[PDB]
Amino acid sequence: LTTAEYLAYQTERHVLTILTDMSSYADALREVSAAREEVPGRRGYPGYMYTDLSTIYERAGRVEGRNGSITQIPILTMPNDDITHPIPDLTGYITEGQIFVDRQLHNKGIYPPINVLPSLSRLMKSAIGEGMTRKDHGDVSNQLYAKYAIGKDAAAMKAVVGEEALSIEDKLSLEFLEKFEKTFITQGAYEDRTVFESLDQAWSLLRIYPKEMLNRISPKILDEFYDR
Amino acid sequence: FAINKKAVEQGFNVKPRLNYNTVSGVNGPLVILEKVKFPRYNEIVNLTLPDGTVRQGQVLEIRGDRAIVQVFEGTSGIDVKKTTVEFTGESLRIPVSEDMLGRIFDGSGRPIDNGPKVFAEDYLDINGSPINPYARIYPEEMISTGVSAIDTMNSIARGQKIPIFSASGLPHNEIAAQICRQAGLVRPEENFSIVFAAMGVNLETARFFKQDFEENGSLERTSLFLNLANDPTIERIITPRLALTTAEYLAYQTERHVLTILTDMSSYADALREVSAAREEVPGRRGYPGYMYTDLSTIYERAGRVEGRNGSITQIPILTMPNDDITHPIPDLTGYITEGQIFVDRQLHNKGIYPPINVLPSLSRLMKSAIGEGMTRKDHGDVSNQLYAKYAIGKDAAAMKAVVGEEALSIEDKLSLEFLEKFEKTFITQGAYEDRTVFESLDQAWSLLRIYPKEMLNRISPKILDEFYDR
Amino acid sequence: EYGAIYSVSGPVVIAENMIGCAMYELVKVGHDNLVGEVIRIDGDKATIQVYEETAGLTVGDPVLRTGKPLSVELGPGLMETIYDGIQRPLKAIKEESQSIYIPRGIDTPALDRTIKWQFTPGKFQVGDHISGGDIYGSVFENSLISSHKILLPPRSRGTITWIAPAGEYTLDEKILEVEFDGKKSDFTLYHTWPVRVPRPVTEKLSADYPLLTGQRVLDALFPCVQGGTTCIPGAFGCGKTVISQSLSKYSNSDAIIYVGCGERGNEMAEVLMEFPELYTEMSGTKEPIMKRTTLVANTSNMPVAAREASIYTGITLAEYFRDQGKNVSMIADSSSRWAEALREISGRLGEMPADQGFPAYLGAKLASFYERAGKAVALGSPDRTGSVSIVAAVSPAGGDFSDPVTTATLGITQVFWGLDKKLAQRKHFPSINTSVSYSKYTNVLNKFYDSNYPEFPVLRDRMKEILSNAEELEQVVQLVGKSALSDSDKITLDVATLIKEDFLQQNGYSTYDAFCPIWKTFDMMRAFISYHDEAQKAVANGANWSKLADSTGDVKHAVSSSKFFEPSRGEKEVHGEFEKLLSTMQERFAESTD
Amino acid sequence: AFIILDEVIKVTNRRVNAIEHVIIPRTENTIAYINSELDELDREEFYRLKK
Repeated sequence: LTTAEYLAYQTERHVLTILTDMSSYADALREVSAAREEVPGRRGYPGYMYTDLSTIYERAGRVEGRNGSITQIPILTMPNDDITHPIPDLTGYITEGQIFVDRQLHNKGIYPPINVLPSLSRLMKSAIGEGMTRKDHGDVSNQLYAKYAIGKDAAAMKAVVGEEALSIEDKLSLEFLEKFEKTFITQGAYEDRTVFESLDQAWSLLRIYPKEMLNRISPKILDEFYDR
Repeated sequence: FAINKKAVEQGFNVKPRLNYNTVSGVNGPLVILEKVKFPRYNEIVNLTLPDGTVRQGQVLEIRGDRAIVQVFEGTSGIDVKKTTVEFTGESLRIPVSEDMLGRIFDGSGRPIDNGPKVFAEDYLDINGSPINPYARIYPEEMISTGVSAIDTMNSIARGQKIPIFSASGLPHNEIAAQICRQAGLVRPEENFSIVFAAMGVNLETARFFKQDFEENGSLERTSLFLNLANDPTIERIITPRLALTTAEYLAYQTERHVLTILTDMSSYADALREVSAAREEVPGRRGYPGYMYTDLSTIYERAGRVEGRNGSITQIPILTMPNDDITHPIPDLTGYITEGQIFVDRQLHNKGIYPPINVLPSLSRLMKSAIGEGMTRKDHGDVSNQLYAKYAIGKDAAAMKAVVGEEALSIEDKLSLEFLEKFEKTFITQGAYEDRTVFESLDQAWSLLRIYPKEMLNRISPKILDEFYDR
Repeated sequence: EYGAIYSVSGPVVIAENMIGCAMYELVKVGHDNLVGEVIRIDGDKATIQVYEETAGLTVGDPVLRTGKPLSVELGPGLMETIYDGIQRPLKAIKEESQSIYIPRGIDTPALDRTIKWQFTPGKFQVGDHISGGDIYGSVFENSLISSHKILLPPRSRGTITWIAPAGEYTLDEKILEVEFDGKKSDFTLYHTWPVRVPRPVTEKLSADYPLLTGQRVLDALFPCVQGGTTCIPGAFGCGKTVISQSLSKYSNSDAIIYVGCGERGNEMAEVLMEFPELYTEMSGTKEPIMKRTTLVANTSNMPVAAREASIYTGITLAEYFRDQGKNVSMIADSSSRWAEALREISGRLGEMPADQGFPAYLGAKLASFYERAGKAVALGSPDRTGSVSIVAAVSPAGGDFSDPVTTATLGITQVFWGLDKKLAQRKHFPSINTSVSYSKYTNVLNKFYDSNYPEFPVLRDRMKEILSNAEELEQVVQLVGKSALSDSDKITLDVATLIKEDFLQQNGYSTYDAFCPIWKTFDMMRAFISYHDEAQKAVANGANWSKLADSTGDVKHAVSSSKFFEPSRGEKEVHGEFEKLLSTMQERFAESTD
Repeated sequence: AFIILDEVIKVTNRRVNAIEHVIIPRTENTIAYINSELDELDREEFYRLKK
């Protein structure tokens, strides 16, 4: 991070930083803190691990005078695939959103096995928008998220109550989910997509529903684009 | 008499107090003295800050010539070369008298009604002396709360311990005020008094209590012990002691039937947990100290009904289950000590029912001792069963009606569906200032049981059914 | 006198040869004069807590003690400023050092000593007796706050001897001499006050006036009062950062502060750069909104000892403003981020945790902070009245009911707006759970309601019971399927959905619905209740609702579009529309039964 | 009506049997396991504080 700071703020160039195993960093912290006896924190991690990590994650962003920036993408490995573990839990309160990688999608041969439901990007709503992307970028994502959740709930319901108990919304949502996970997320390891191509490919799916069932989407947007 | 002899040998002699200036450490809420002459465990001291202000304290431990004091109002500002500590001489005592009814005291017994000092009749230790379990006698007769849901489906025999379980947002602090304002003896005032203790309450709630009791006449009997949230968190374990000492003075030395209400025992438990960690004790289950059962018992079991006296003491704590967890340590430990409980339901609260009592899980373990001929009407013990059965039948019918429709319901379920909502909207629903006697609530209960034909009510005795049914 | 350093471990320093130090008292550590506060005393040692970062402290470095606890400076110039945790000006530091970093051990007066202020003496003349809290002057600061009223600091009194005339002044020119036992007192345009001792007040009162947040659901079901507490579990779906602009730009607050205690760092940069461009139009045109604001920023990497000392600074400033008969409203950012730092300090000192590691006095520490709120009648010769209405915010660390912070807060707060994951997952904004939430102020508000809108309470009760019945039937209708439901029940289902979709749903990123007034909400609420009652009546008189819905038709759409009558149209030009809508609905239901 | 009623009763009884036999016990076992794990963690925290 010191090298990145020097390059970005005293040489005026755009840097991108990657940190592989913050878990293997917290582990060393725990070991050294256990060497010298101390009042342990949760699961034996030191109490000040939050303020230790904050000093790492909090070097980023632009500054008024310079024309450089630093972007951080620290990889991280949850021990038992739970966000409740102290490391990911604390890192959730310092960074701005996550990019979850899920085991179940991976088992089904889906790449990248990203799970969008628990992911987040707290700066999306300012980086997207009219004059900087397509005007509909702020509603397609919301609609897709809502329908993904509804279809997931329907699929959960099918187990103990049977398909016949499903309703028209649930009849459509399973199809939407099964085509979504297999078409929109699935992507080669070298395939490159621009934002516009992805937006069109997403509009393709939403045509499955009739206009009246899309309610998280603006009336004006639904008219200029749904007809194509 | 003998009073003239004991008073003189107690008073009319003065004892000077040592004044130390040898503070040798401050570690959080504790102040450590160094060279004390014959310290005494559980004493009261008076720190004098270098600014001339005064505080209180209590010795927690003693070593060879060393005392560990804990300050009530906080430890900020005390240095090590100018503060001075003075030892009063003995433990905390409450000046008690028979004419303090109608007064309002704060956590540590200091009146806050802009009146004078209590002008004691005696000083009493604020704890100890368990009741000999050979002078105890079993409860009898009724204490009329004045609430239909509590004086018909359940009951409070004078000499009982009935906790009221509530939740975070429920209006238990209004039901408590209503009970205090309306409670009394079943008639067919005049040796009846109330003692009220509020622990860890909002200031607005303190104002509400004060004004409500002032303006409704309940203060001619009661005696309040307030303890706000900013008050020292150690006074919160003194308040119930003071309240119960006052109660068992009045009841067992002036022959009064007393009613005691304690609010937010959960706040008391929190205070206990905080105080325990000050002495570096390893916490027990869920963080609460392992010996909390002993304290809860020593507080609850100061009530009863004894042989050689006409007085009595009835208890009514009020809990607050943290997350509606009946398995939480506080209610679980309360279960093994007290008999019965009154449950307050959230679901009824959203529907607008007041008081939002639910009767399916509620229970009074001594009801049969406070009903029947002599202390109430002779139909009490069977209406309170018929109503309980038909309420459950109505809940079952309402829950199943939406599955098989309503045409697939027998006649009994059809009738019960219309009995249930009337029961929940005319019987349980009671206004804040609407007072009902135990009789005009039994009559209302009859007005609901006449919906069914005389044949269906198969739990009421035929003798009872013959007389009361037709009116 | 000077001590010396004897040990160093992280942010905890153990000086020695220190006798006479108070239990809390600012000191100066090292050659950089780092600021610290004594925490523990034993003999002559004195465990110090350093608010800077300790690196390079050599044993033997001198330690100096000042002789008074952490104090904040109060007076003119508090508005439009940005402060760190312990009230050091930020932009002044930046344009003084010319850098972008914070030079360690830097002292700058919290209030500019170089700006001239206009003074106007009050109504006191020599020979009078003056007590702590009296007003004896008035300074003109902005156009939005035309009279900053000077106060004699509490704990000070006497008979005055010389009062300066009107003119121009700065913050270092004495303008009052008070004699009590000798003229040993001169008073400038400011003073100081310890941050842990609540400011004295003549007498507390009861809050009987609502806070108009603008969200229909809050203003309707769970109202808040001017001078009360609150707790707002939020995740940016609940709208923590959308309500923040409303509470200032629309609510009637004479002032407002803001305490970011543990902010991300980029969102703080957003706040700092987007408040200065917000504009209001109350009282004609007073365009800028920073003339009425003060902000206490604190990034997540600042010294942990300085995160605890933030909310005390904020609440002290709010109380000072209340002492002039204003209506402040704190907005705390994160209570959880504060308790975490508090636990870290406790563990560092060496303590025995209770519960999930917390120091076991968290409840008694939170209560003291919360119960500084509330209306009050100020202290001083001219009668006044002000209020401070804190609005906290907790972050649900997984279980939104099991974390000790929420448990502690739920015992002392008067309002609660719980967060539900489902309404967020469906992207239903604002996402607040009506099944688990409450507002104890719903009783004391009827005195205002009846004099203003005497029908509002019963309508609220009816709406709540309809909603509750909806979820009550939800389990059975999902486990079996809607095939045996009666005709009066499907009405409840399709009215509960209508309400959940067109009343409790709101988006502040528009113009028609960004701040719904109270009359508009009352009208919408009455219309919905009337529609439900009419449908129930239609089925009662006998008609299959499956076809009655088709027959009625557009009257179902009109209410769903009722949320588009822009308040800009006025107040009567919406009332007329609602009247005609209700009349048309009644006529349509009357004529459709044949 | 006979045929339709036979079908409906068959399906409902089958579903009830399935729920009774291979749903409730699974969830009960899961609850017991989680309950044991919580105490397992509590013991370790207690031991650390004791040390």
